[PDB]
Amino acid sequence: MGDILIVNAKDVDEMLKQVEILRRLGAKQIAVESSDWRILQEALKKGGDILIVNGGGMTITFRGDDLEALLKAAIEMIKQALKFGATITLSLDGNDLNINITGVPEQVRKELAKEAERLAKEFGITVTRTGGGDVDEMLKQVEILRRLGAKQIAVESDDWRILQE
Amino acid sequence: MGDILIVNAKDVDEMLKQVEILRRLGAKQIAVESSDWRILQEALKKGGDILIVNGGGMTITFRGDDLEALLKAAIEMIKQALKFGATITLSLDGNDLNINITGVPEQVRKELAKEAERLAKEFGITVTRTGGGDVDEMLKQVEILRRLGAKQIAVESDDWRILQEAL
Ligand SMILES: [Ca+2]
Repeated sequence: MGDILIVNAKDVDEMLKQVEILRRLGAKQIAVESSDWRILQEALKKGGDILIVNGGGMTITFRGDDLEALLKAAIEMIKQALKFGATITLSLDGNDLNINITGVPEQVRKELAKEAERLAKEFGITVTRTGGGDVDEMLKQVEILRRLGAKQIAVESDDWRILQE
Repeated sequence: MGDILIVNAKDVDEMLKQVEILRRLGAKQIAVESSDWRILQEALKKGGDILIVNGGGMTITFRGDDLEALLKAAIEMIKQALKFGATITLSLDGNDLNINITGVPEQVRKELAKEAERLAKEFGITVTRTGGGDVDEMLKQVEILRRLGAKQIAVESDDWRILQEAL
């Protein structure tokens, strides 16, 4: 119970179902959090009171057809990231193994980014990471939500010291 | 740049630093999110406008002295959790290896919990559930936040089909 109920969903249909359950129970302030801009745009059109943007950390994505190679490189990334005190968030989306690193300064996210490149070609997979270009993309997608008529938008980050830059 | 800025921190000092940076940049609505109740209580005393409770999924914690045994138990938990489509969040805090599992229904959180118990025996470490599946404890900690003077509280979950009992 609380003043604001936040639905965290990576599936757009499951997001709608939980918003309907909370709205039918009388919840006045339902928020929807997702790293998927389409889920946030769908929550705006279907009943979301607040839209929460996930703009924290750095996401490393290993891609490959051999699952015993994506995990092999992900485990070494986890072991080294935990040794720096980072928080690691993993999900497997098709052939994409997404790894989000939070809780470490920008100097350590680059160390892990350079190790991810070394782990990619060492196991024959591909690596991609997020950068400053995603910040510009974030402000643009936020303005697309404002122009679609979003009244309350929240932006979440683990490090507002670098994000202000 | 949005109406609400949310500080997600697991370190109390880093939380205070980022709230101070945003307040001096003119942010009118600063929120603080943490799975640590003390960080939420410290953000309330700092002047946080919104406290976000993490009430989603299930948190299992491996404890032990051999780090390459907390890891290997965590690695096997990741392998099976990914086979269910789950999102896995890990952090290493002292001798505690915290594993949070979201995006899966109640029957899968139970099965992974029983596998964590089976993996703790195979590697000689201890596993406990340090979060999730205890709505009364969550509600009581929320009521401690109101009585300390929290005027805006947010509760976050990936599974309101089960958490609707809190309402
Ligand atoms: Ca959140």
